[PDB]
Amino acid sequence: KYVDKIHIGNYEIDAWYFSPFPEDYGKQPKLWLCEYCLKYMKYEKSYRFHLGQCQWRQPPGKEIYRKSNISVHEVDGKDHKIYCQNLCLLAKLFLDHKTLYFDVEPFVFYILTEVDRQGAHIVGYFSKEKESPDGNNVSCIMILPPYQRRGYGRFLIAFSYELSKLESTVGSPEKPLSDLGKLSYRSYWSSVLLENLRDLSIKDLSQMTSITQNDIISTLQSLNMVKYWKGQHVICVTPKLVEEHLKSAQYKKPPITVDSVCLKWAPP
Ligand SMILES: Cc1cc(-c2ncccn2)cc(C(=O)NNS(=O)(=O)c2ccccc2)c1F
Ligand code: NA
Ligand SMILES: [Zn+2]
Repeated sequence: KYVDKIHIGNYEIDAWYFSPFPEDYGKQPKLWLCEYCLKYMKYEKSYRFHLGQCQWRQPPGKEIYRKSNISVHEVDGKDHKIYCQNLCLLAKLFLDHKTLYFDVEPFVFYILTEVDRQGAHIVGYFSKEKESPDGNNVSCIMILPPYQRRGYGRFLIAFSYELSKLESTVGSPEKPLSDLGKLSYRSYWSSVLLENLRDLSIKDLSQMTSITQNDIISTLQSLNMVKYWKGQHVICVTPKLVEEHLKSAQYKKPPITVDSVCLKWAPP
């Protein structure tokens, strides 16, 4: 019997996938998680006692972004091992393809929180390899179900690329992407590219955005905005067709934007 249900903060969330919590934790009808330190517990009573005790009111690590009540914390896997393992076990409940939960030292974790008077409430996160051979600027990205499809995943995608800009490199999410992940990345790529084409080679779009040329090319193909000439992809779009795509229905929700001004981060 697996963990099939968690209580975190004020949310109950049904599990989507097996997550390797220890065998005695799985057997419980529900798992109780501290929304601040991510300690997981077997009983409501141990949960209630911890809430009276826990002094954390936000993630560990450094707050590398804060604009209004949106906050991102950078947490090194080697400096906060238990916390990051707890995060991974939490995320595996909603990630089918995630494989790594306890070997957290090679990763840095970017924790997205929504702040009120009580504290900084976890929304989701992405992990990133400290040294990515394959040039992946995201390893795993996960938004908790009650926050999904509300702008936070796009924010985190944009944030991963702002980091990639500050490192003077391009990056791509590690594959395979979840079903929701595929649509979010394609939607974000289109928006970023279409907005740059309204205001340029493919290599230029790559350097302005840190999106890989492959990701650019495939996004333009799905928009039917690239020509092929003797082995080379070439952008072929009119400023009118860009705008038709841009004012269409799906680009209408006002994003949470990443203000690079509010990003306090220097490249490793
Ligand atoms: C990358 C990603 C992953 C996951 C996820 N979560 C749990 C388990 C597995 N994957 C959820 C979201 C999400 O929430 N997407 N919706 S969106 O942020 O509003 C949005 C709108 C327009 C363009 C882009 C994004 C997401 F973006
Ligand atoms: Na649920
Ligand atoms: Zn706690």
